[PDB]
Amino acid sequence: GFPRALPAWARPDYNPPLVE
Repeated sequence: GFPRALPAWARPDYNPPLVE
């Protein structure tokens, strides 16, 4: 983990958008 730039996908409690 770096101090600069923080992704959204970079959160274990957050899942990516999927369509089934």
